[PDB]
Formats: sequence, structure tokens, C-alpha cells
Amino acid sequence: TSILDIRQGPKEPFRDYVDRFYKTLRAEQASQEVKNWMTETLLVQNANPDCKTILKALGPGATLEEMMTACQGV
Amino acid sequence: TSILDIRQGPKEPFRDYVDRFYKTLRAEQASQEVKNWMTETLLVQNANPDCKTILKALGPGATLEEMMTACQGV
Amino acid sequence: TSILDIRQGPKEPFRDYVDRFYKTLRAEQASQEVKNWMTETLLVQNANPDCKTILKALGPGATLEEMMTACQGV
Amino acid sequence: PIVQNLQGQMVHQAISPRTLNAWVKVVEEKAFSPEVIPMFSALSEGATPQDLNTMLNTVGGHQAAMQMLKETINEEAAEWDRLHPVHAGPIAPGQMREPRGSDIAGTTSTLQEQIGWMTHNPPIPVGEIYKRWIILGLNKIVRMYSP
Amino acid sequence: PIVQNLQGQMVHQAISPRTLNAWVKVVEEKAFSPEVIPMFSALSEGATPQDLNTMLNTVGGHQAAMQMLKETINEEAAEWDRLHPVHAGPIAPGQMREPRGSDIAGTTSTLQEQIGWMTHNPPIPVGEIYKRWIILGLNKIVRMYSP
Amino acid sequence: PIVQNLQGQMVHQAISPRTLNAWVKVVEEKAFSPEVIPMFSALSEGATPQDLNTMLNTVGGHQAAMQMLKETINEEAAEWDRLHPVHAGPIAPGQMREPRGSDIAGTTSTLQEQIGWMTHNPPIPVGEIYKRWIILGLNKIVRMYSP
Repeated sequence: TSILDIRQGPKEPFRDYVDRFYKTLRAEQASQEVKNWMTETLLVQNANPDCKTILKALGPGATLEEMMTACQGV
Repeated sequence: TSILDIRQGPKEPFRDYVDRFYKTLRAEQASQEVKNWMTETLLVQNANPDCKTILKALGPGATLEEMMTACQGV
Repeated sequence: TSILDIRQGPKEPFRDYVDRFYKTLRAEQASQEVKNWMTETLLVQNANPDCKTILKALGPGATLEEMMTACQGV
Repeated sequence: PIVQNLQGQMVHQAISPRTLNAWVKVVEEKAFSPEVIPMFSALSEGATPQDLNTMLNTVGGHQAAMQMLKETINEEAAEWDRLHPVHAGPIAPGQMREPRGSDIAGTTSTLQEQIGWMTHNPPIPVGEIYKRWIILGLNKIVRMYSP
Repeated sequence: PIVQNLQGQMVHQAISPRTLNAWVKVVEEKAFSPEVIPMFSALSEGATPQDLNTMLNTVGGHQAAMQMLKETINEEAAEWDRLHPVHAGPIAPGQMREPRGSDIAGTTSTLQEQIGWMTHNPPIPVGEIYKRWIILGLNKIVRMYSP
Repeated sequence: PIVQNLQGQMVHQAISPRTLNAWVKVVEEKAFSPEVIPMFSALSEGATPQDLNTMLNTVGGHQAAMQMLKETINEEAAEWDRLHPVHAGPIAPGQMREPRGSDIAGTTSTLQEQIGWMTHNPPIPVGEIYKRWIILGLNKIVRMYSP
């Protein structure tokens, strides 16, 4: 399965999705800079509308514990 | 789960509740003095009315074997 | 079972067939040159029409990862 | 790990498979539970950075946590470099180089280098510095993964 | 493998059955999963080419992958021979011969020869050269066997 | 088997029960599969003829194959005797006797005799001669038992 095919379900907790992401990211062998680009970009983009909304409110500069606690009720 | 969310059921033995308390207290990392404050305070406060009543009769100065034997029939 | 009797099913993934081939090839003891001849020849020949068609389009010079990814949807 | 031999010197010996598997099994069974930290600590006795990356890299599952830890290890490493600046002028022929955050993380150092620092006199406890970062990052995880 | 003895010399000792079986069990359980590569790396510590063919030859199942690996090992070996030409004139009586791709793959060399190269001064890391080919070929497999 | 002791001499030591059981378990699980031959080869490292009959005699099941092997071992042994005639005149007091097919098969020789031949200088590899017969006979079996 390709990294672009990794997406969050409509009922799937973000948490279970983030695990899937760094597992597939774990099978990507690209430069770190590209993998940083993938992190800030693709993760949020394939996140579900309800959490996506939430993550837009965190702004930039956000870290994984704060994202992970931010989308917990969703 | 937060330590404030730890409470005793209406049919739950105190014993099973006290176990839950020092497990969650085991995941709190606060100063000992604060954790002493939590012990004397929160434990009784979230205890059920029937045992709560019992524990009020033990007065202060009470230790865990005496609390644990005090609310056994409840 | 003989190596000539190894053939791909009409619904069988190529992959499962290629595994069977190098297992049976693993029980053949012939010179390497003969076993090379068997590789390029018999594998494709007993491959199913749908994949067989696919493999004909790869041309010669093809390697196993490219054959194995080539007949994946079939 | 680096262990003491019968002769009375400190030499490196490899870690055992049923030790490895015991590390695996702990993680399988008790996931993020607090008992994992003393357990870790015992099984990390006399361990190298190199062995500590081996243990972290051999995890399967809990990849959100594994990434949070990584990022904590790099933060703690960035902080090592900040707090301890590089030293004045060129490195002496008679001496061996001071470690950076990445040598502590095992990344920029080789095994023989990790054995130089620990076995040499005075010895420097690069295991114990990484160990605190691991334990600190373990607290972060435990606190988050509380429900 | 070639291990250091108590006396302070490098001698060959055989690999253990529950090490062997642990290699088997990893492959049984985690097939092509990435954790197989650090795992391999730990269990290949101080290992010979001969021991590395033993480990590859003792696999059962996943024969398409085993063939892809073989063919990667030979390609990487062909590449060793290409990049490193044979040296000028006859081999010296005082010296031992330079390895080829097939000596690295263990095929054309004997054990005592594999111990000569590794134990001698300078030593040559023919394990680590095969190890990269194995890891490289492991990446090929992992990338393919992703679904 | 005959193993090297710490003192730096070759001495006999007995084979281990979980080695024995691992031999049993291989045969139980993988029957006539090719992985049995490298597996055998590893577990036969430093082994005597006597230990090799022990391993063959301790099989249960697959008695048609066990008989085919026996008969291959005797054929290969008959062939040893044919190819290598007995030597000229009486045996020297200063020397020990040359082996026959049946000494290689372990049958006519004693353990101390098997240790004399292998430990002595030059050493003779009576294990490796039986080993080829076993591997050859293993090919016969594998080829037949292919379906």
C-alpha cells in the first residue's frame, strides 16, 4: 500500500490513523526533509473533516502530543 | 483517565476502588505532599454514601487496614 | 511432483505460483545453465493467459520484482 | 553490553536472544504500563547506546508513541548540545574527543568509540544520559496514554 | 561466528541452536515485516559468510523472495568484481589473496580463509559487505511486498 | 562430538538433549523437505560417526526412506573399500590402522579409535566422508519423495 492511500476513516480515531501513518512512513526510505514535508502535509490532508477542523485551530508549530490530545473526543 | 474521574460505584466494594486509586495515583508524578493531600481528600470524597458514612465515623488519623476492614460489609 | 507439472491456475495469483516454482526448482539438482533455461522458459509458458499476455509486454531482460509487480492485478 | 570479564577488565559481550525476546514480550504484554520502566532499567544494565537503538528499532506497533519518543530523544539530544558547547581549539593526539547529543544517541559514534568513553579513566556515562531521556520520554508517553 | 576468546584472541565458535531457531521463528512470525532487518542485524553480529548462507539456505517458504534475494546477492557480487579489479601480477608467498564477490558470498572461500581475512591485520569486513547486500536486498523485498 | 577445550586441545564432549530434540523436531515437522540438509549439516558440526548413527537410529517413522538410506550408506561404504584397497604388509607399532567403509560408518570402529584418526596429525575426515554419503542419500530421498 502507498503512503497517499493512507487516510482517516469517518469513525476511526486519529490515534489509530497516526499509527498507520508512521508505520507506512517507516517503509518509506526518502530524504528526511521530504519525510518532514510528508508529515506536515499529508497527515492533516487525509485526516477526517471533524478532526481536520480541530487541527486547523491548533495552527502551525504544533507537536504530536498536542495533536493527539487535540483530536481525542472526535 | 484522570484521578478526579476515579469514583466508587454504588455496589462496588471499596477495596476494588482503593486498588483503582493507587493504580491511578501510581501514574501521577506530583510531589509527595500533594499526593498525601490527594490520599486524605479525594479517596473519601469519591467513596459511595454507604461507605462514606462509615469512613466519617473512623475520624481522622485512620490507616488503610482499618479503612479497608471498616468498609467490608458495605 | 515433476517441474513440468507446475502450472498457474486460472484464478491463482502469479505470486503463489512463483513460490511453487522455486520450491520445486529448489528440489531440482540440474546444472545452473539448465536451471536458467527453466527459469526463462517454463515459468512463463505455464503462466495463465491473462498474466501471460502481461509478461509478453515486459519483453526480455525482465527481473523478478518487475514480473511480480507486473502481474499483481491479474 | 559492556561487562566485566573474569581477568578483571571491562569488555563488550553481545546481548542474549532470550533477553531480546523478554524485551519484546514485555512490550507485547504490558504496552505503555509503568512497570515497563523498572523492567527496561533492569534489562538495560550495562547497555550501550547502540544496544538501546537496537531495542527501540526492534519495536513493532505503537508507532505514534515510537515517533513521540524519537522526537523526545532528538529534543533531549539538541538540549545536550546546547548546554555543553564544543571545547577550545583542536582535539589532542593524547586524548579522545568529547561526545555530542548524537554520539549519546549512538548515531555519530561507533562501538569502539562507545567502549572508549565508558572504559576509559574518568569514564563518562553516556548510557545513563540516554537512559534519563528514555525514562523522561517514557513519562511523557505514560502520561499521555493514561485514559 | 568469530568471537573473542578469554585468552584475548579472535577464534571461531559455532552458532547456537536456540539462536538458529530464533532466526527461524522470526521469519515464521513476521515474514517480510521491517523489524526483521534490525533483528537480522543483531543475530548477525560477528557472523561469517558461511553462517549467512546457512541462515538463507535454512529458510522454508517465500521462495519467490528467496530467489529475488539470491539474484540481488549475485548482482551485488558481480558489482563487487566490476568495481574492484584483480590486482597486479602473481600472489606473494608472504600474503594472502584478495577476495572476489563469490568469496564475499562465501561460495569460493573456505572458513579458514574467511577467518584469515577478518582476523588478519588490517582486517577486511567481508561480513559487512555481504550484510549491506542483504539489507539492500531486504529493502527491495520490503518495498515489493508492501501491499 | 569432538570439540576444542579451553586448554587448546581437541576433546570429546557429549551432544546436548535439546540438540537431540531439535534433531527430532526438524524431522517431525519438515520430513523430507530440502531444508533438512543445511539443518543437518549445522547440527552435525564436529560430530562423530558414532553420533551420526545415534541420530539415524533415533528416527521414528519413514522406514522406507530409512531403509533406502541404510542401503545407500552400505553402498557408499562398499565403494570406499573398493576405491581404497588395504595397504602393504602388517600394521606398524608406531602407527594406527587405516579405516575401512565400516569404520567410517562407525560400525567397526570404537570412539577412541574415531578420536585417534580425527585428532591425530595428519587428521582424516571420516565425518566428512560419511556426511557426503548422508547428503548424497538425502538427495536420493528428496528426488524420490518429490511428488
